[PDB]
Amino acid sequence: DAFITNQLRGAQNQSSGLTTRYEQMSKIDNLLADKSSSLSGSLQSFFTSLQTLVSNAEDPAARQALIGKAEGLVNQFKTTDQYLRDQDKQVNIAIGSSVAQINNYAKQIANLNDQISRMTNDLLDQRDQLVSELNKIVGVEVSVQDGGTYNLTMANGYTLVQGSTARQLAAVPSSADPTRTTVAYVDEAAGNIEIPEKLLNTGSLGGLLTFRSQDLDQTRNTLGQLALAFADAFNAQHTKGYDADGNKGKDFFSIGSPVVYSNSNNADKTVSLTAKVVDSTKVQATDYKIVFDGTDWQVTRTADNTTFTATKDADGKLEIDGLKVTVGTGAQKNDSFLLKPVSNAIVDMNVKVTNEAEIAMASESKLSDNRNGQALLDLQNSNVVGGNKTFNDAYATLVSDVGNKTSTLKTSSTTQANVVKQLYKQQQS
Repeated sequence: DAFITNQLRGAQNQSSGLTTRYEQMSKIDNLLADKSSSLSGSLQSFFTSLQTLVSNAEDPAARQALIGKAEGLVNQFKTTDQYLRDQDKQVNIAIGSSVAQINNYAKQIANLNDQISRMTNDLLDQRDQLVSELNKIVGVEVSVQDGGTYNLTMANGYTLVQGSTARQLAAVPSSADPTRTTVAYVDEAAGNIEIPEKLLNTGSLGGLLTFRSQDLDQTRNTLGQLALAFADAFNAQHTKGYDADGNKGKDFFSIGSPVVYSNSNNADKTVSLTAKVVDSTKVQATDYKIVFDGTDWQVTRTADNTTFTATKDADGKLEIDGLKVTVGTGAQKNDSFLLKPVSNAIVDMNVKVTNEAEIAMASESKLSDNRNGQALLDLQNSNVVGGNKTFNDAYATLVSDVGNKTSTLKTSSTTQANVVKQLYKQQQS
């Protein structure tokens, strides 16, 4: 029977995690499966309108339609990204709610431990039920002391319940990222001690953490990379053309720039890094943990965990996947920084060419010629996203990848939920 309860608890914990991640991932899936919004469609519409234009580069109506489609493309990028941003905010709130529930359960369990210790059937049951509900949120190991009192210990060793004593966790901004809520344990003297997420990868809390870092962040970076690569390559080409009044074409799109967060554990909080894109086709869909080891800068890509020592250019700027990172002065050993090259790409994206006449369809100044227009339409068949995918290939793959990860989690979660029901039955009888 003891073994039975344990196995059941283990399975509920696993199930809570899978189910949470499946649920959150299904939101990303549904957002992307909708063809009535697909960036593939907004992109095709943009390119179709562009092909229409390439045929009669002089037609102001066709020029104006292109602008309309450029606006819709950017608006579709922004709509999708903002939904992902709203989901991130919900994850952060859910983390806080999880911590509050955990704290609550822990105090309840400690008080029950106390009541029980004084009598020493229903209190034993009430405690067991509370323990199982807590273990659904975050994994805890039960141990019992003489007198029959329960200890509840987390994977990192934090004693959430020590007989009559309950301890608490706290939802706090992560040290690496001020916009990110994470979890800490509470030391009486030192305050909040952050727990690395890898140690909270159990239960619904672990499902939220895993979804955010492995699914949500990556979706946002892949979408961001696409918008960036598209914006920069279209702009680069547009500016080599000449508009209807014979003037040099200008940047057609605005795009958000890289952002870098200085770890709050750093020696001097005023030390910052900045990053700028210098080759959009080498920009990756990842963030970067960059650590100054006293001599060199060690970089770890969040997307694939690959690492490397950064080389510096003549100016002493770090050279990272199509970016240059300015470090300045003040860096101490073990100082850490989180570079996000594309996460704000979309929120600051906009159409700069408002005037139908300002579209640069010509290769030569009129001072008809649709050569540059054809160069822009050819971008559709070019591998400018990460150096190896076209715009269409990059979105399609994201859609596909999310869809597949979703279906798989659906299977795992249904299976695990069934395991829970089967074990519970075998327990009741």
